[PDB]
Amino acid sequence: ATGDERFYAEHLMPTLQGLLDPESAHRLAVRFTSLGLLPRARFQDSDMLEVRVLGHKFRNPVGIAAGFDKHGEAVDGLYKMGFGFVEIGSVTPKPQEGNPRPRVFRLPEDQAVINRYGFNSHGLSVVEHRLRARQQKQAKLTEDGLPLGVNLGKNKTSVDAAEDYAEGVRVLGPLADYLVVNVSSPNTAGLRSLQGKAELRRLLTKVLQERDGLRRVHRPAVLVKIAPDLTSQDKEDIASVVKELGIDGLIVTNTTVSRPAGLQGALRSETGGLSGKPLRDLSTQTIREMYALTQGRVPIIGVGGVSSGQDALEKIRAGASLVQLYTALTFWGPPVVGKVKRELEALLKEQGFGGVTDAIGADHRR
Ligand SMILES: Cc1cc2nc3c(=O)[nH]c(=O)nc-3n(C[C@H](O)[C@H](O)[C@H](O)COP(=O)(O)O)c2cc1C
Ligand SMILES: Cc1cc(NC(=O)c2c(O)nn3ccccc23)c(C(C)C)cc1Oc1ccncc1
Ligand SMILES: O=C(O)c1cc(=O)[nH]c(=O)[nH]1
Repeated sequence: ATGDERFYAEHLMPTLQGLLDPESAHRLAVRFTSLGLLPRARFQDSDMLEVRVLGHKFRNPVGIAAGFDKHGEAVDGLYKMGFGFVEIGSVTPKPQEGNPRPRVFRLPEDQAVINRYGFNSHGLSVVEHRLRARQQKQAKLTEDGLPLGVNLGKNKTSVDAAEDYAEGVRVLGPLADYLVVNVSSPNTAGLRSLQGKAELRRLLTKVLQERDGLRRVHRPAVLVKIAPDLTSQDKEDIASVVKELGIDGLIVTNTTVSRPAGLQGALRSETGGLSGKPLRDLSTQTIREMYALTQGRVPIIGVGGVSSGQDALEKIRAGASLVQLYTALTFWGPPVVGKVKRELEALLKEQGFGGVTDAIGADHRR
């Protein structure tokens, strides 16, 4: 309800965030979500929100982005809050602790977060066993239109980046509906340089060879997640490699190392990736560019600063088939998920679209 949204947004979450620093709050949220405990959200998804892409049906196009459930501990609880799909990770091959604390910062006056977690990860083996313990349950959820994505990273000290990603394909590929090759974290030395043309072609050739070697019912789609901070040359190169190799999709975008003019939060000059509202339109414009460079033929998951139905529809009209959110959940709590879906349905009807599918890329056809 708007009453439930208001209680969370004006009383419960402001109070808890005043008592808990963001990393402690994040850990408590994941732990609590994993317990189930809470009933499924009220909103009932209508037919016009269904999307068929990446070889799967999505009951609604609003997902939880990577980095909230880094280790696969709260998947079922996230479906209960109404997300149409869940992405876990990033997961590294070996366990690692990430950067020293403090490493997460809130910018309440900007509705933004800065983080430098550094790929803290339980590692592939632990996550593999966690997902195996619910693998058949996930198979039924996927069949019912609730797919699962797994986001892969690399270890800090690894010498061969491509072998780190290949290991992730072999270990978690068989448990995923789609895999994400995350070459865009700002918080690992040298990672984003994997976005260049030659490095990217060789890396993605190896990743796709590994994927194709899996048995057919265990063969996921493969997407690449890119930064919002790329040059025009970088974007044309990514688009060329994606089409050359047959990559299945793109996730647009990760956090930004830029600091837009106008930020007010005291913590705006901390090192790390910036998320939330100051990222929104930079991400939407990157979606627009990548859709055009790929001729509308490559599915895009749009992410960055989504907290309303209007935010979601703007990314869909720019070229996204699905959207994700994270930072808005940390400020407004679970009710934001139903709010986005309710507003999106109303806007689709007001703008004369028969459903989400009809609106994908519509800005490009004006
Ligand atoms: C605290 C935090 C941790 C994140 N960790 C990851 C990660 O491990 N892997 C990844 O691909 N993206 C990660 N992200 C990026 C989000 O998936 C998303 O791309 C970005 O935050 C923009 O969406 P938002 O504005 O709705 O938060 C993280 C973001 C935040 C805020
Ligand atoms: C959904 C949610 C999230 C959060 N908090 C965070 O996840 C959080 C934060 O506050 N800052 N932050 C910065 C970077 C990354 C994450 C975060 C909290 C805190 C305030 C306790 C409560 C939540 O309510 C729930 C959870 C589970 N079941 C029902 C209701
Ligand atoms: O530090 C991380 O783990 C991290 C942060 C972020 O914003 N994006 C990402 O891919 N990783």
